[PDB]
Amino acid sequence: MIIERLVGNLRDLNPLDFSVDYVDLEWFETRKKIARFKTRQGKDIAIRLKDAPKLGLSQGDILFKEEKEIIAVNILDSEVIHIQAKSVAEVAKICYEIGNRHAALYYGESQFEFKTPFEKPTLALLEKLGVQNRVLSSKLDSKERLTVSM
Amino acid sequence: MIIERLVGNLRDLNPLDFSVDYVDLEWFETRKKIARFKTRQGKDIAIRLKDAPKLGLSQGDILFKEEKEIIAVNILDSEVIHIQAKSVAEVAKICYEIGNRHAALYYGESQFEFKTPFEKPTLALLEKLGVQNRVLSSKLDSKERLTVS
Ligand SMILES: [Cl-]
Repeated sequence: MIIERLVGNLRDLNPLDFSVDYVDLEWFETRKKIARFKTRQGKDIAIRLKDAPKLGLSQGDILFKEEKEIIAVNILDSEVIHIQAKSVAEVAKICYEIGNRHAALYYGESQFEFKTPFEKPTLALLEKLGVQNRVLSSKLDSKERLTVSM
Repeated sequence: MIIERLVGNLRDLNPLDFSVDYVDLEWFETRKKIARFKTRQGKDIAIRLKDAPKLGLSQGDILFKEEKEIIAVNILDSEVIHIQAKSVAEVAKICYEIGNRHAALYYGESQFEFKTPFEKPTLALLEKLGVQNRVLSSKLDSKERLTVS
């Protein structure tokens, strides 16, 4: 089946009212408009999206919704550097240095927290700046991404 | 003789018996240790700075101080984009986008204000981000500069 339009996002509804099948996406594939998947329940599903969200596909974005069945997007965990800034000035320094390296950056759960894909030089940079950071397996959700130019 | 050492800053001086001649620098000429200038009064000077401030010369830095004559730095006012963030999330976006373009960035007067030299590309980019911005004539003082690494 080939889907051409998203139908919103699981946060807009009560998911327990529905059987939710997922398609698994890598964080770095979320900006694809044309792709094919096998859902976790083995359904053949493709996308050829006319107008995708500019941030890319987010967690819970709904590809298909009929009666009580949903096919929704899950973004796969990846190795992630989590950043804990301690001041507004630090937030500025960090984002500026990370932008200079052109590394992807995402907002974290709090206004002083950020996430970036694990890369050795990124790690080195933060350690160099003396910024508190953690390496974990986590989701890089498109809707949290800081835009390259948008 | 070649000026090899800074002699402090006007902020810390006692001026009663000191007339000041200025060297007028552009914001982009403050970082180099080696340079020559002509003072506002027409004096030729050359520097080759031993233990230069990391960020560069700043407003009021004293290059020469003898007889009772001082030569000190004035950074010329230039066309500057002033950015006023309204949230921490807005600071992060601003600084990340400017960083991405490798444009110069300076701390403003408050934790949410930031300055960058005016360039059309940077202004277009800030307008699209939807952040409060305006261009004024101001000084980009080296000590407010954010650095790379
Ligand atoms: Cl001036």
